[PDB]
Amino acid sequence: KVFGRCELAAAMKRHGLDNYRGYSLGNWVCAAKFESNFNTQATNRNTDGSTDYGILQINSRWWCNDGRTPGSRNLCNIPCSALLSSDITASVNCAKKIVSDGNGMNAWVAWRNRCKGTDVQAWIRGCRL
Ligand code: NA
Repeated sequence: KVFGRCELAAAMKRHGLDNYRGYSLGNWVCAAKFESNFNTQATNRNTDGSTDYGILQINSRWWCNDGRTPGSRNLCNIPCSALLSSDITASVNCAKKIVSDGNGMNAWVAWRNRCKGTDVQAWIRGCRL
């Protein structure tokens, strides 16, 4: 599923991401825009052989099981395929564990490089929330 901007903001708010660990909703929408262009089916292969999945490009190295990432963990206790669902529950619940890991949203290199320090509230401008 490719979300609309405000559609995804509303889904992320309903799933409790707005100000989760102090990160306003615009931060999460911004991160999803640059990770996946709001496409739940986005996948990307990393140099190390791990794969990133879903709207927030969650990595198989630590967070999900894909059966093809040697020596990896599954700390969200999910198949990586659940992160591709039209239902964002699995991506949101796993993102809450990641952002709680110590480095906040710096876990998402695209958030650090494209969202951090910017006017992220622009991403939820105009939305009914
Ligand atoms: Na894994």
